[PDB]
Amino acid sequence: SYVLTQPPSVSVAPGKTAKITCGGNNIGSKSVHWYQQKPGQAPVLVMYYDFDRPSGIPERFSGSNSGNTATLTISRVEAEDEADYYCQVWDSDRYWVFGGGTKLTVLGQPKAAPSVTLFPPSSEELQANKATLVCLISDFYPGAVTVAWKADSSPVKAGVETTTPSKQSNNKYAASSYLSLTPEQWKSHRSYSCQVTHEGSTVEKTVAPT
Amino acid sequence: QVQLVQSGPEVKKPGASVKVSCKASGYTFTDYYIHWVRQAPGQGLEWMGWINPNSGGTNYAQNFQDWVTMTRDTSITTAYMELSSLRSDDTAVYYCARDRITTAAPFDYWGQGTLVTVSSASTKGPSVFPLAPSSKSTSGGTAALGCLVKDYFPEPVTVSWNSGALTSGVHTFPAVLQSSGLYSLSSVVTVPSSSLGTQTYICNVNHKPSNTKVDKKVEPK
Amino acid sequence: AKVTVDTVCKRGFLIQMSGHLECKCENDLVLVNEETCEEKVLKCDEKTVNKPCGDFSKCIKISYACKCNLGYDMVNNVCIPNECKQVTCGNGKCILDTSNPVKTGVCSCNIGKVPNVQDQNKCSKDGETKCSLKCLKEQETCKAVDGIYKCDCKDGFIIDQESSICTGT
Repeated sequence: SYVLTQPPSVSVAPGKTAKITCGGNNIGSKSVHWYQQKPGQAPVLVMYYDFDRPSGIPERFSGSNSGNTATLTISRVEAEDEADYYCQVWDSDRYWVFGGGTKLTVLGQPKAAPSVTLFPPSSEELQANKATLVCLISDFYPGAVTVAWKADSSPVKAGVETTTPSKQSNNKYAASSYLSLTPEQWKSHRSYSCQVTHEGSTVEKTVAPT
Repeated sequence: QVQLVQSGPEVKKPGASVKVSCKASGYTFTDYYIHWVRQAPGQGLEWMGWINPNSGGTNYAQNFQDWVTMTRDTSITTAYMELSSLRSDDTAVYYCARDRITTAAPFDYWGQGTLVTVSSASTKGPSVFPLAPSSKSTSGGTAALGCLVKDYFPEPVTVSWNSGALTSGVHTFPAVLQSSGLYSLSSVVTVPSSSLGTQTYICNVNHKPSNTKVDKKVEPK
Repeated sequence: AKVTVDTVCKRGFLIQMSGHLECKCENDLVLVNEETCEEKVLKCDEKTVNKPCGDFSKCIKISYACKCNLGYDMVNNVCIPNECKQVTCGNGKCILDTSNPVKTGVCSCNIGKVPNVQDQNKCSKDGETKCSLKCLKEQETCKAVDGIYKCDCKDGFIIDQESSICTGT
């Protein structure tokens, strides 16, 4: 099969020029089409036959294709250009090929430390013979945390389910982590802890049976 | 105006089948291929194949033909994609798209996509538990309280507070998907500590797929 | 600059295929634009800069070289529209289709051939094509010559170079 190779991620500063590459064996001989996809939306054609710009696409978008690399160039990058970008060629053996995709991140957004709220299991849940600890994590940037749980001072071995980070309306990120225990495990330890690590710095909250 | 309007989202058990439609309008139907593209959550675009509205011919991407059937109805200008013997791994958004019948034409128009969710889990209403405010969830005169919306299937649930009368300070979090196939989520609201004795706080949880509404009073412990 | 039945091909003449019209040059001339023909340049030099060295190709200074004009790619020693870089047609050529905001490369076929919709609209299907050229010169009519329609001499008439008009009985 014909292989298109794209860099998984590209980062640029606002106002600078961004270059997304699409590698292929003699891709200069193929008409490369480019699609932009923002979260929750269908892909959108932004460049076709190597360098034809669709109507409505800003002139900052330019395409090129020579030798073994087709390139989508975005000069003076705006924050709205942050999206996934897919190249596409046709192979004469009768099949279409999409590249792996490139995540374009527009830098400039200030780092933000997570806010962490930890709730113990409710009385209603304990009395139903179940226990859940709820660690809520909000307002961080960039959108990547590591969550670790502790029984007293020792790391737990099971029962942890953590979401992926999701972008908030204020463009920061949120996540949450749940620790499932039996009500006996909850009452037998002195406390439990949720440790959220973000950019090398940790925020830990602790709750205890009351 | 060229439009590709797909059918709505689907929730299916393993072993079942689903048939997704793609309604075309605003252009000569028989002059354009209809392609189908698969995107698993967090993943990239994956060309599945095309159907020729003229001859009805098909061109399936490598091995997708084992469980995907592409059909078309020129009478109503709709293409169909039928997935057979579904597996959980088939969960993805499925797009249709058009390009001029020729060599290497670009996919200039796309449908909105259909999310096909395949899970062995069965429909189940949530257990709503209060997350009581305490001195451990209180910081600088503002207390955090919430609701734990546990063990439901499938998405979505809506949470409001005090029937919508409370929105300031509310943060409803996206759901976690547990290894059991059931979702849980939490909604938290920060309020003045001084109100905990006088203002009643109730989260309104709505899980339409089970026709379940729960209004959970959240009291100080 | 679209080519229709009223186009004046300077130093050239109109031809018609299954789905379009275009200008074909006379003698050893090459296309400078879609409807003008000028003498080509064999060896691009410093004196030949910006002069036509082929169909839709001028000599440029790097330094001397014969590069295609903007919007054209050199595929098999011929400057063709970039949208046609990967479109092979068989019994025809690829033309630029602008019927939609997003342009495409589509096949236009020799007289007698039509885009086969079951073969990526390649020229692999037999089909009719009625001539629409306005052959108004004296003793001229539309004929199918070498796969294309063109105004040529009616049967029994030949072009004599003493007047350059179809002559005979």
